[PDB]
Amino acid sequence: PQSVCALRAVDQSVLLMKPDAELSASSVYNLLPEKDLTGFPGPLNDQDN
Amino acid sequence: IYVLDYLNETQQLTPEIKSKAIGYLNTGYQRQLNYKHYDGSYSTFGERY
Ligand SMILES: *[C@@H]1O[C@H](CO)[C@@H](O[C@@H]2O[C@H](CO)[C@@H](O[C@@H]3O[C@H](CO)[C@@H](O)[C@H](O)[C@@H]3O)[C@H](O)[C@H]2NC(C)=O)[C@H](O)[C@H]1NC(C)=O
Repeated sequence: PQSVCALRAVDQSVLLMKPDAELSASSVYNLLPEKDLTGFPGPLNDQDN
Repeated sequence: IYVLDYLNETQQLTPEIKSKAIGYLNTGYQRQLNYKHYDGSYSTFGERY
């Protein structure tokens, strides 16, 4: 209800001619750092007993 | 190196003997860096094993 928007309307002749650049929710998702956290990183090795 | 400070502190030295072992110093410093581990820990043989 209290939000702010980005509003594009284009002719689909430039754009049929060539696509836009990789826009979706997925784009945001795979733009992300460490989708998963699986395995520790490298520098840290372990804790022994 | 603890001697290097003895030459320095007791004031019996010269830049040459200074420079002489500086050449020694960086080597064994580096030669050691082939003997240690990727965890940062150090071994007697280490690498190639
Ligand atoms: C090993 O070598 C150094 C190199 O000269 C020996 O001289 C010491 O050098 C330090 C440099 O910081 C001297 O400190 C001085 O402090 C005064 C006052 O703040 C400042 O005006 C100078 O610019 C300088 O920074 C120091 O006095 C001098 N000897 C000492 C520590 O009594 C040093 O003797 C040897 N010791 C080491 C570095 O293991």
